[PDB]
Amino acid sequence: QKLSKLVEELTTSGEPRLNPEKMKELKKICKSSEEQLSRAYRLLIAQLTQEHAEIRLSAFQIVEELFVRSHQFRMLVVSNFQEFLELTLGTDPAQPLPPPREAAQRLRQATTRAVEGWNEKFGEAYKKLALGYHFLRHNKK
Amino acid sequence: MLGFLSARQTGLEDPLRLRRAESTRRVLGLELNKDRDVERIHGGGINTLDIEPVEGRYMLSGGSDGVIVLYDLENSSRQSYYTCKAVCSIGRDHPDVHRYSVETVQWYPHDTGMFTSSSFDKTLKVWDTNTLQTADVFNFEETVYSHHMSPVSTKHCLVAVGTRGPKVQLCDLKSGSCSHILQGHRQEILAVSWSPRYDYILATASADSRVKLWDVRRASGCLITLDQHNGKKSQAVESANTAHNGKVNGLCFTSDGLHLLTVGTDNRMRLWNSSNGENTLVNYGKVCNNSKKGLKFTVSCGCSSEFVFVPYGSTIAVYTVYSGEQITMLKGHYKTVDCCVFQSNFQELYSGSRDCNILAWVPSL
Repeated sequence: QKLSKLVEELTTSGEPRLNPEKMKELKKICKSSEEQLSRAYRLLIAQLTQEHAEIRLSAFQIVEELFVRSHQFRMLVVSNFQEFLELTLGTDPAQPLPPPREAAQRLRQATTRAVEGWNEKFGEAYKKLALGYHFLRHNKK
Repeated sequence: MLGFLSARQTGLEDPLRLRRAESTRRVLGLELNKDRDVERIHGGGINTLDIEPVEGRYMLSGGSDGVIVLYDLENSSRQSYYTCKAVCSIGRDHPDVHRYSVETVQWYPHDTGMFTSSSFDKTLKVWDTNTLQTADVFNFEETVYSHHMSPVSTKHCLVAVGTRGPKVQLCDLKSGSCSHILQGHRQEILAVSWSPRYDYILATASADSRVKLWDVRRASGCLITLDQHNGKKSQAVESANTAHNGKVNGLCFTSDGLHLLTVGTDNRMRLWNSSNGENTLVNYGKVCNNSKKGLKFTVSCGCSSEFVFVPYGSTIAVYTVYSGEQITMLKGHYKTVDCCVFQSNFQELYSGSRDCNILAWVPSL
């Protein structure tokens, strides 16, 4: 719906840059209804699973901004988020063989910095962020 | 439930019902407690955990880095949230620390004053818990994949040790005699386990896909070799009577000791009658293991129904022992899961993993 419209308007790689007005509109829409974000993750898995690395970066940034801002993606990324733990363990680490890793190295660095930020941003009881960061630092950063 | 309380109170049901039924209900509700943590001390993956059989207060933990950590599982703080603090630790600086990965660690049953730990440095060291100094060191000529002391033997104090050699070594802690060997396997022995029922029965599983139960008192070789088919494919035993179609890297007698659960790298678990090794044909489906070393798994105790908790990759799969129904898969680790141990007092599960974490799974509400 409108979630998909905003996802298309933002993830488009023809203008691959962070736009604040669209992101604040998405934040306000997600705050208006929690069900906006539960399908948004499904949209983001579309963008993470897409061929273009810029779309993956855009969907990662959208997920991060919804988790840190909307207060509805927080209840997806810091509660009922084993999907998020597995996507963190599969994104930076090697994709499970035979399927190899398809993201770009700049996207790997961006994910590393996002994990380092989220270690302190929301870690009141979610320590698997830090555990995954340590595993990366000792196995496939 | 209030029906359960009222039934207990009026004697309609034996109080055993409410324990066992409630114990089960608690097991089915196991969920990663973020209201409980275990202090991170391992630099490497946890290969093994062991809660002490008497009083269940302390846990030992063996790491891939060689350190043995000793944790206290009681919430001595007044908060509802606590971290199981690490009491002691055989750290990198201990003179006696293992040199390579600790592969097994075990409390001496009958007393918390001594535990034992075996490693890839080819040693099984016996430790005084109090002074935390080794009391004995047995050296083996090949890397130790697992050992096990009898949970029941008031009489003997043998440790069965499985190494990469094809022979099972029995180490007598009473005057230290590491000569006795059981011979009959053909490749590394990836798992040994004493029977919880019979004082001198030992089951040993090997990479040759065969599992043998031994009466170590006996001078005459294995009692039983477990056979997948029970005889449908029957051959003069030189290569047949394999328990699995891969390596058998796990054993666990069920609580009462009447059945044996083996897991092997054909991605199957089987349930065997430990008296005649017959196969009960419990299905259990597909259980992923591809561990190259022993896989340490447990059963539940004191519930209405017995459960087995098996590492399934990065999760712990819970199955009902006697019917095979997969209860659930507890998903909270990040890398493969190496060991899970069950706390029988409170139906809590602790599981270690290669990601250097020990996660507690406690029943919800």
